Amino acid sequence: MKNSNDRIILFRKAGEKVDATKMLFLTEYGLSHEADTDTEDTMDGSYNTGGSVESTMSGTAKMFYGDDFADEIEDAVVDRVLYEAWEVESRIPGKNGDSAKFKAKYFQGFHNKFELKAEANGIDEYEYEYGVNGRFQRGFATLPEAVTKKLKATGYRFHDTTKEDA
Amino acid sequence: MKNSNDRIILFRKAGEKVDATKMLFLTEYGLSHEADTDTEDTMDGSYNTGGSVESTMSGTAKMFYGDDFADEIEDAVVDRVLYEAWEVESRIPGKNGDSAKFKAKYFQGFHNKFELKAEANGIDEYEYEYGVNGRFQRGFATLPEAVTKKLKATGYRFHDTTKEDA
Amino acid sequence: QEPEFITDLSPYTNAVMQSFWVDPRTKIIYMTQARPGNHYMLSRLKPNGQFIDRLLVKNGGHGTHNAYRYIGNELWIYSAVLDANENNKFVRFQYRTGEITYGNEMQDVMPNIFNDRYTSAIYNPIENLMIFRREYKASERQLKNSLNFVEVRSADDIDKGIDKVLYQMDIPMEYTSDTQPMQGITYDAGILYWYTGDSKPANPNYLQGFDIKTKELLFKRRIDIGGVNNNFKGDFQEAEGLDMYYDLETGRKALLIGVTIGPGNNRHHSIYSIGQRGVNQFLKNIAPQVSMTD
Amino acid sequence: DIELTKKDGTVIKLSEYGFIVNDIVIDSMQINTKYQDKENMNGRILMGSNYISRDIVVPCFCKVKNRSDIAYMRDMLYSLTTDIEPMYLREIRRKEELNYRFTQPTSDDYVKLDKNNFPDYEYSRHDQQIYVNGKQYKVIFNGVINPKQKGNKVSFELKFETTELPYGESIGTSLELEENKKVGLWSFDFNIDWHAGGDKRKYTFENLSKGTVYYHGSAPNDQFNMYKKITIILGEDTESFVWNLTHAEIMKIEGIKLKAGDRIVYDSFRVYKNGVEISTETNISQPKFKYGANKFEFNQTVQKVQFDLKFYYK
Amino acid sequence: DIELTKKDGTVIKLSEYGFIVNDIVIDSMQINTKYQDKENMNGRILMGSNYISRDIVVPCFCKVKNRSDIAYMRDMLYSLTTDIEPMYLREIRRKEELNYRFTQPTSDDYVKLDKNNFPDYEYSRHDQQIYVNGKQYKVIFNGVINPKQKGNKVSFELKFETTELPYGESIGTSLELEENKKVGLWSFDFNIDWHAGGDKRKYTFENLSKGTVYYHGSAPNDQFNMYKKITIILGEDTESFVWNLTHAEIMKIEGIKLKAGDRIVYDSFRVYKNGVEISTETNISQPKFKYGANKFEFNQTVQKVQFDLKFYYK
Amino acid sequence: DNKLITDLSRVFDYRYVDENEYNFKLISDMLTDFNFSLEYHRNKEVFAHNGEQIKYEHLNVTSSVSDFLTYLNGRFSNMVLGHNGDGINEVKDARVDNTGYDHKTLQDRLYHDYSTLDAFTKKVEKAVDENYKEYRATEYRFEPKE
Amino acid sequence: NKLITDLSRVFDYRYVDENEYNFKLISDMLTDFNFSLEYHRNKEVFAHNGEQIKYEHLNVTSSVSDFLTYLNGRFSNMVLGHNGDGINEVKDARVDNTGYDHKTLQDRLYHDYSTLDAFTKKVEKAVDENYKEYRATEYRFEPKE
Amino acid sequence: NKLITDLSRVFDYRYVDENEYNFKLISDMLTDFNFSLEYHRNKEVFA
Ligand SMILES: [Fe+3]
Repeated sequence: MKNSNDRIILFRKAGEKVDATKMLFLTEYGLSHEADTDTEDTMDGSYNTGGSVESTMSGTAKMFYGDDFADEIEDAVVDRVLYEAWEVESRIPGKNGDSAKFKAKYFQGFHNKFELKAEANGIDEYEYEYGVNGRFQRGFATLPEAVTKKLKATGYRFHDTTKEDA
Repeated sequence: MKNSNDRIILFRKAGEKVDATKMLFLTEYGLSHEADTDTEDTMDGSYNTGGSVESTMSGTAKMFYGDDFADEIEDAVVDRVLYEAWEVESRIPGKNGDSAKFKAKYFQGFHNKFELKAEANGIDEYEYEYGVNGRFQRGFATLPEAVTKKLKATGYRFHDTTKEDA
Repeated sequence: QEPEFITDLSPYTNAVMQSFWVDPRTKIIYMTQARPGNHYMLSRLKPNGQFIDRLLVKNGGHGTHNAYRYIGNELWIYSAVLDANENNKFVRFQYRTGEITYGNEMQDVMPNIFNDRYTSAIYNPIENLMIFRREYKASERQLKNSLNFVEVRSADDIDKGIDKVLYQMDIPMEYTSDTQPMQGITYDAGILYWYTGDSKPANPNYLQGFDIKTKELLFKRRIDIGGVNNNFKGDFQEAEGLDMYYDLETGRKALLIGVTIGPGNNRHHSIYSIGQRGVNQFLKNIAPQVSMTD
Repeated sequence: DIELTKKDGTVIKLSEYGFIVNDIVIDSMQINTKYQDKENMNGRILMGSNYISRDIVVPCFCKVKNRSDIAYMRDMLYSLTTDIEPMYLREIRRKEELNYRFTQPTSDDYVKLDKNNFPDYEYSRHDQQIYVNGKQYKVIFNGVINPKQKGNKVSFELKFETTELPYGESIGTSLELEENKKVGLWSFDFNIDWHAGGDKRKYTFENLSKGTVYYHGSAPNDQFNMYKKITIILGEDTESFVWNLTHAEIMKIEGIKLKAGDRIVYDSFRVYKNGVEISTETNISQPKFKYGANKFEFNQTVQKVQFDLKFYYK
Repeated sequence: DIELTKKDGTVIKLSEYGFIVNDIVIDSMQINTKYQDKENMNGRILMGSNYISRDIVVPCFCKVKNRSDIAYMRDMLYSLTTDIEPMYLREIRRKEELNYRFTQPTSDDYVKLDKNNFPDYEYSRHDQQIYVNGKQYKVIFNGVINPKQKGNKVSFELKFETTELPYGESIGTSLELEENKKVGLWSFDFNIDWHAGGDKRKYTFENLSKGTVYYHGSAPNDQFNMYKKITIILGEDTESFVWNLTHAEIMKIEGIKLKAGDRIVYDSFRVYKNGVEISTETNISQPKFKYGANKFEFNQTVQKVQFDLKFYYK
Repeated sequence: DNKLITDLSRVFDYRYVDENEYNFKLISDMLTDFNFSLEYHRNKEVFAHNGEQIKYEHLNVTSSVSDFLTYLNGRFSNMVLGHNGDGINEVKDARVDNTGYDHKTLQDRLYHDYSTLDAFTKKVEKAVDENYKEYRATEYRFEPKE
Repeated sequence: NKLITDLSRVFDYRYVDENEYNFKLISDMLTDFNFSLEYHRNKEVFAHNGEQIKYEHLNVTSSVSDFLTYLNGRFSNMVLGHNGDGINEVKDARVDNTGYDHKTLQDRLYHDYSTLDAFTKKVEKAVDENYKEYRATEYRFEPKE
Repeated sequence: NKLITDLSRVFDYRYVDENEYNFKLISDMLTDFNFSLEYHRNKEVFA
């Protein structure tokens, strides 16, 4: 009962004191939390001791002229820059003394993969896989004004005919 | 919001002092920047130290009679010739004191694979995978006149009937 | 500006002039030095340098700087002293020749609120402010990347007990490090002057006068008042405490700076000044230099 | 995960010097046995068995900002660690696998970065590491190689080794236990009662023929190299002076005449009759504290006994 | 990544000779211990512990234009490196992992190629490599095999080894530190103040009973094989001459009468009374500089002391 | 242009000194070029901003200058005027004084302008006189009573 | 975030890293300033306040905000400003602001502006004289005396 | 500007002194550029 469009992605470069940057025009998306069971089994029983996680998140996108962000992602992959990213779900606001904040999943890592593709007379898309350093942290997060105004994204409001407006 | 047709590929052989050579009739295209996380995890924490990249770029093409370039690519593959190549995106020109230059991604390497295929009454296409030595460099690049005139590529302008013209 | 000589101080005790302060309404110099051990001397002298008397604070710490307040012709000295090797106490007292130590003769000021860390003070009478330097512990320093922080507060608030921590500011390490230790502070006109020095020639000692309101850096000059350029008596010059000399009349503020020169077991304490068109002149012309004869 | 080293004249810790460590692993003590096999008997006699050496291993790597600096950093490591000079190693652990905490991506509450390019998860004062235990180890270095993985990351494999005695020397004497002056140096690994001045903390008795001692150390302090040091005001004049002890041997001092107020400093295998001019001919026997109750029995009610020692562990 | 070698009579560097190298890895010094185990005591005495050897390893490969030439190149390598002749090795690093820079594919700004078929990323003067540190190593070679991977690429695995003393001998004396004449040979690994003529640079004092010295070398210059060399104009006549020193032993010269203006050259374990005819019977004791402050104390205010030495590192 | 040499040598030599030298020269050229560009944008550069980059706020009416010029041209091309007489419109136009605030009469406008200018210049002269008096006092201060 | 003009006096890795970070920061700060100026010059909305920019007519200096407000006030007055009896308005405006009826409006305006200009020039001469006297008393150098 | 492009070629404190002086000039210059820019942007008159 939840459309994906609602979920939103925010990125930021760690050692940069600026507001996050939304990721536009991502078609697919995925978030895998694997586990490796450090289990030791007696000869007369069984036990699990620990777990080494291998979390990560995958995404696609479509490379529109306006933003140069994909270039930043690429520079990261090739330069091994640490980025902090969080998906902040819209339409799930805070409960107690929190209204502008929104549910989220905050995590940082390095972009372990990036790869584009393009065909004739076709939009040029790409796919990035991003690691996750350790465990992630959840917490209600607020969005930056920029992301808020983008979220609206109204399209071609009513104009007029015979030269009043383009 | 970007048609791939816009992007353009330029090639050149390193120890050759000539202008670049466009790659015509490439259908698909791809550019993968993998990474290998040289990470060392403590027993009470975790850390990433470095990253060994395995960048590369893949492409297809269609082997038209006119150009012998594919032969050069093949000679490179089998003879291990160093080749410098850059994708120079059209319709994204320079900003400050730069108008003929165009955005780009310049990288050097050896063609680690090349493979054609052909079927009955079918055009004979091929696929090449090209390595990338280390990190690539971005920077606004100018095109050579040859590529510029090719870019136009107008088709069968208006001729006339009854023997005026072929 | 370039500093200008005023005088040399003649304390009858061989040690460094850890700080100094002259009084406007009396024309008398109280200079603090740190003796072997935690105890410390403060010598009261004439403007020319002549020795009037001295006091020895036992277990009084280094005594890097002390605040001198006038409350209706009553001279209070705010100081940093510890007793019985317990902890640092910020304490008021009155001048008295001879010896003193923390007890019945000295009364603390709001101990419960800032006797958790090393603390010292200065006084600016024009604004009636008591600037508290307050050091950090090692553990807090590990995260703060700094040794000390300065608080502004009002002397009337301190008197009637109310606490106010307006205009608090940390100091980065580079301005208080081992090669650039503190060695002196003074507030004036929303500007904190911080004068540091390495007790070493060619390690340029200087001041780093900045702003307390907006937490920035206003200016940073060089200082070579030891004498002739890169040739000072002995083998080392050391910067020492600051003073902002006001005047009850002709409110022309000048900045006095202490320097300590000479070899190992013989010291020369000099006072230079950056003046305000006549302040230094009047300061030196209060009384003449001592000569063997008339 | 810092591997503190107290050398003769200084204190060092690696992570202060840009040297992260992966872990520390401490072997047990190599038990050298001394068996003898009887010729035709299905069993071999134990002549002896004895602890020898506690080989430590510590792999530490380091990152820097540029490739050249590697060299400098490596040299620092060698100049900082590889010391035949018997050093005192202290281990450090963390209390938690710390993560980055929640923040706010509103052009504010940005993240910090260490001097090395890493994310500072240590936000508060109470984040950083701790001396996990109040003990040390007398330690010397053995050979290292330095494989350079990519970039500015290079690994090292320190192989430390015990120097004199394969034991976990407890830092601080037993009198700092008596007088609660020095703070730190007392970890819960040692099951120590809080009742300072109560039993099993006190090593300062008065006017007693016999008394009780709780040696908190699991390993036994029979070896003289340990800093077992006694001093007694004898209380009563005598010509001979015997004192017995359990988990140890009997001790006599015969053939020399003493006096009451005279004091004996009884160091390991050594006897200062009055602090100097050692009179140690009489019954060369050294006392041995094993663990827990070590009851002593004098013979003429010494007016004072007190003795500091060091706790050793296995 | 060039592995410079200064031999007795020449200077060589591999990459000049078409010999790239993959890396250089320098082991630490093999600490030979000398323990003695007491028979029934849980602990073993340290008789001694001592540095021995600093084994270097350097794998270097080479490409050529044709398969035959391999042979020549290999022989050159052997004839160039495998020298029992104690050589002085100097390590080299780069400051950056250099890439090819941006260019223009307009039949211009083409790329360069080295004498070997490789891409010259070193466009500017400030690209090529550097003597990463102002020290050397007294070094000898050990056995190599030469696996030939395909084509004209062949690898080699040099295994070098320290010759006399397992230390990082600093090139240049301490007087070149005094007189800033020779340039180079002073890297930031040595924490050296710029205040030339100031303290902790000067080893040339005048008219002093006692003075101060900062030995910048982490390793101690107690070994005589090091080039510690003192020379003193004695200043004042005497019959005996004592001078003390810290981190070392006392030194006397008794039984021979001297004069003021006469000078002593005090070499390691050796005494030229007046430059020749060594009078070294008096108190054979050699001085030892450990690190940092090495305070000396003469007894009659020598009119001159000055001493050059070499800094050694671990 | 060419970037600075971020990474220096790890040994004091002519190469290290030359590196710092070359970096400083490049910094001097960069700073000079930026200052020149700034002065050129500030004084000589024509068609720097395209109007819309400018603010215009008055009576709590914020808007861009390039939009307000269009608004004024519109209002002017829609303005209607009648031949009221032989100068009525002319005087009605003159009734303002350089800041709007239409006066009811040209005479009132002139009186207000003259009064503003008199008050301004007279306040200026008063400031001059008190400053001169202060300076003379501070210079020739001979007040032995204090 | 800012430079380190307090360099280490021992020539170690600290010093070299300080110098390297210093140059890196200089390059970063400079390219940031260049991009900031370019953004200002090209795309920054409301880069300048309207009071700033100068509109120079003949022998006349004024801003653009003031001039635009003046144009708007002109329009407003010409439109919704009551009018009439212009001849009487002019013949009454002929009088000056002290109680003297001039002969003509232009002569009145001329007299008023000349009075103001003379007063201002007298004030200016007094100011210049006072300043010159202050300079000659302060920076006095007269080796005649 | 006013920078020392002829540094001491000798391992002495004059080198670091002139380096620190150069950096002080650079810091002051960048700061006054930023201040002048801000002034021109939103404080200057007749910019
Ligand atoms: Fe502008």
